[PDB]
Amino acid sequence: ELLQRCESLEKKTATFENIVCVLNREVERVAMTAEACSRQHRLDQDKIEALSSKVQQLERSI
Amino acid sequence: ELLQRCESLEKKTATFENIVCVLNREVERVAMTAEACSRQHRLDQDKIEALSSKVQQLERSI
Amino acid sequence: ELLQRCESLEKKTATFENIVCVLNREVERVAMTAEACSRQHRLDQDKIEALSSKVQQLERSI
Repeated sequence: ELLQRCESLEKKTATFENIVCVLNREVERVAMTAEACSRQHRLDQDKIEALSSKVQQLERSI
Repeated sequence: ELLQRCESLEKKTATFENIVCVLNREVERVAMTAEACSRQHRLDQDKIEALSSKVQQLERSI
Repeated sequence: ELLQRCESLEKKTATFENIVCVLNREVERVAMTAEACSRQHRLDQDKIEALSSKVQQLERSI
């Protein structure tokens, strides 16, 4: 049993080196896309307020 | 003690695999949520621009 | 054999779990982040709809 039970544990642990390399790669990339939206949400929240202050004057002068 | 240490590893090894399968599906899922966000800003990247000049036009006309 | 072969398995898996546990933390931080950057994309959607109708008026006047 043992020699077989460690041989399939070390075979399984061999596979995990690249499983974890993948999982990390994946998350790195999702830490990126979600970093972008957090920046592009401030680009759509400030430029949307700034033109709100503009129409506020255009309709005021009418 | 070797049999126990071996048992402890098969254990700790199977919890680890599941943990990664959960993490992987959860990433698959987040990447989706970040791609829907990119599919939301595209409509604004447009909407913002369209009203960025339409107000500039109603600003020159005055 | 089993002598070192088991301590080396003890070390490779100890390592791999801290890895998964740090990656784990990062997935949750990102998922929570990308829920908010998305939650707030609906209100941003409301806010830019409110202004899309004012112009429809300003362009009607002029």
